[PDB]
Amino acid sequence: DLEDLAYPLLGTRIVLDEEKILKEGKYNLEDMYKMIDEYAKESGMIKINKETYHCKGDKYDLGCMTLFIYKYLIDSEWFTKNAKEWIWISEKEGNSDLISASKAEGEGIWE
Amino acid sequence: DLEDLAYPLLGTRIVLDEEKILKEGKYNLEDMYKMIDEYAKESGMIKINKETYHCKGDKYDLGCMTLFIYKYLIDSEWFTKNAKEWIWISEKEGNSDLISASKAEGEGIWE
Amino acid sequence: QDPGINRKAINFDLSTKSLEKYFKDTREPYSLIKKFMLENGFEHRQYSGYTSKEPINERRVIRIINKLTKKFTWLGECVKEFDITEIGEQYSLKETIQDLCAKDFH
Amino acid sequence: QDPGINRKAINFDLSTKSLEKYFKDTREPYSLIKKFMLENGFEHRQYSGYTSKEPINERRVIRIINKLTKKFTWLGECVKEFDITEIGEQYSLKETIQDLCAKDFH
Repeated sequence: DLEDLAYPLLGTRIVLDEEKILKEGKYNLEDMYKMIDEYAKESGMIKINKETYHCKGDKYDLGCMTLFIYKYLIDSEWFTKNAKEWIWISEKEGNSDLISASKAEGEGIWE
Repeated sequence: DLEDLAYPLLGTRIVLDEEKILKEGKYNLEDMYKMIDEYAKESGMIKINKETYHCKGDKYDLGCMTLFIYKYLIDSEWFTKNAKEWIWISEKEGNSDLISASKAEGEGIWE
Repeated sequence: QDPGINRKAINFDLSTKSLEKYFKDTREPYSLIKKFMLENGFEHRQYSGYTSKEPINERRVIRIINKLTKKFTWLGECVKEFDITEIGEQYSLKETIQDLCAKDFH
Repeated sequence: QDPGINRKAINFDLSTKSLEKYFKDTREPYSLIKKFMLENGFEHRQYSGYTSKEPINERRVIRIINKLTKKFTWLGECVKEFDITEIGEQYSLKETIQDLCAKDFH
């Protein structure tokens, strides 16, 4: 019906350090993005563009964000060591820097 | 501290039918306003002006509105029969016509 | 509809000692309130409290509480707490918590 | 502070049959969670659930729930419901209900 249709946006913006990735030759850049896409799929996230993923906007939004950020990505060492920018996007509450927050909280391996 | 200080406005606008009150000579107009003021006092409401009362803006707002509107005023026959306009004011939810709503709900005596 | 109007939660706590004055089986008053609440647009949670099925404005909520207190005047004698809270959004984590405890990734 | 950030309510329901697998006294797990919640900025209600003492954003809430599920991995086995709700405003009606049942006006 006319109700329950408009949840506030939750999502994330991701920018890999492509320069570091190629210069180091450790990983293949294209498979990093495919691994991120697979994570978004099994967490229930919608891919907006190369950098941006959004929740569907229903009662499972927080759970999808819990899996994508704090189960899959944060414990992916190839991801956290090669990320130039990582943003938690919340329309209602404002955005925040996930790299600076995770280093201060001890989440993930960054160096 | 810096939190819990800004509740949304709840209140009411009251306009008596002063023309009807004098032409009928049943009640004294000045004591009607004094009776309304006394109601606002024992309900915990703040008088803004002759027509307007507001809650204090804390966790007891709804209870104060319950007493002022739905205990004292609505069961005051001298009030409901001589009211030209009666508005429930809610900053967050919008305003509504208390006279039309109360006639449809069977609250108070209007004729 | 009107985005300013939220769903409402009603939560309360009654004194068992005071309820025993009016009911030999103190489970009845909770059943009586449960029936009234479901009649007036609220549903009981599998945890505790009454959540409005649809959004409901504050005026209509307090009319329902007025109606409730006129119906069961022993409420004033027995109430220990009684709160109305505006619900902003409600999120389900059951399946997420099940997912986290799967130890399938590392 | 930041008006977009609300207080949070946490409400859940656990299976007693599943909890009996892990605890001989099924009251202990509720006491364990109660202690963890009070350590992490929540307080238990006199009705049911954990309300955050201060406003807390969604990122920090889900980190607390992650922390909780890593601490008590039997939560995934026993959880029947587990909800986070945004609290918009909370109003107290105890005294008002006592006032209404005073029959001093008409």
